[PDB]
Amino acid sequence: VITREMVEMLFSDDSDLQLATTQKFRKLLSKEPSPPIDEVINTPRVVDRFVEFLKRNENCTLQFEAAWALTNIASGTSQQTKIVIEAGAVPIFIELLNSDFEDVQEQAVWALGNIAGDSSVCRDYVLNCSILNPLLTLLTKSTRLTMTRNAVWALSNLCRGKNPPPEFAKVSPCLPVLSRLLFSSDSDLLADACWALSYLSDGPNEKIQAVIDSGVCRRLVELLMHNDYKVASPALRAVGNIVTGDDIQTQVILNCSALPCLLHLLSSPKESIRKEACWTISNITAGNRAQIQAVIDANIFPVLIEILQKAEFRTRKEAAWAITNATSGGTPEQIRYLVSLGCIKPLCDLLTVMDSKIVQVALNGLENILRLGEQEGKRSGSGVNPYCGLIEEAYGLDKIEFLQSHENQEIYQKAFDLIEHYFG
Repeated sequence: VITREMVEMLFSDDSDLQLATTQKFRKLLSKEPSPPIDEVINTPRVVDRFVEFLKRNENCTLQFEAAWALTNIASGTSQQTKIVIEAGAVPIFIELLNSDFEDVQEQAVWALGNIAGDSSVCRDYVLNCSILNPLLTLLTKSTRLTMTRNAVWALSNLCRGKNPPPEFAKVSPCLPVLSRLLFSSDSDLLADACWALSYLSDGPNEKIQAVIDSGVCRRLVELLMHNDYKVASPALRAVGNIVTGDDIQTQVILNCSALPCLLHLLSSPKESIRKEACWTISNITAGNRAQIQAVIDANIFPVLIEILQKAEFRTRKEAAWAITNATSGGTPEQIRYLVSLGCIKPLCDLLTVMDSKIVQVALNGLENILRLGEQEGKRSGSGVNPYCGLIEEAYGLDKIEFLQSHENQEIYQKAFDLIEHYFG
């Protein structure tokens, strides 16, 4: 507990007792798992007193201890970080980034990171205090690995968030620094940078173009094969987000030789990586016919069909999305190739699952295949849809019929349309 002597000494006038009491507060606040944050911040003027000590540029130890206590306070709930923010500490921490004491600089970086990572509200508060430029200047002139780690972590926190997202113009001046950071060897640095890039690349294609222009694609594709999962996972997220852009932006990643790496990742021992790789490939196959041809020539679709009929439902949903996108924008010959691999049966087997989204994707895929079957039957003049009999051999016709009683309107309206147009 905080003693009445502690409070009296914190507000004393002798720097010695001030430092001793601030150190006592910091040590109590650094206690886990239940720090006494509420008791401290509920003591009136104590947080204000720490923020006042932050301005004691003559005492390096008092500055450092007060900054550390405020960091511990900011490591709690949002309402406990609000007290640090409302005391006016963010502008002081951003000016302490240029302190002559390296300890104070690192502690201020850690505090601003904690504050920025509490919520999107605190993130935008810190950004609107003009932190990016001082932070980027400190990150380029750092002589401590731990300080660079903390600074990159705080930068990532400044870039994270989608509800709401940060104003891109306030976080995009950092994309040059992250591109250079991707060339380091520290796994923590690479991981935080990849997370920042994954969030900066999640959005409209203009943000993706900004990320591409920084020249990060080759390095991210290389990091896809990183041994440390904490680095490969965010890198795969970033690549998958990038391949959601137009066909040129996706072609950049494809030219970074990403399809072979994605193929290897499809055989990962972790279902999360397999799901994310399937999702990336589905974004790719949603592109033009050249990128679908690239996925074909990469020998990826056989593995996707295996996944479609053996993996977990979360991964099979993405594999089905990949196959269906391929059938949607592919040529008759490419879809003939997909059918020759035996995709109709694993797609029909998914019409009986509880996830209505998987059912809808499978239905759309079968619909595309049947549409091209009808077109080819027209060209032949025989009226023979060659792929109708294949859906019959899969015992999928009665599955489509059963889907007319589904609760989802999209599914049961799509099930009636198929039976009416193709199965007459």
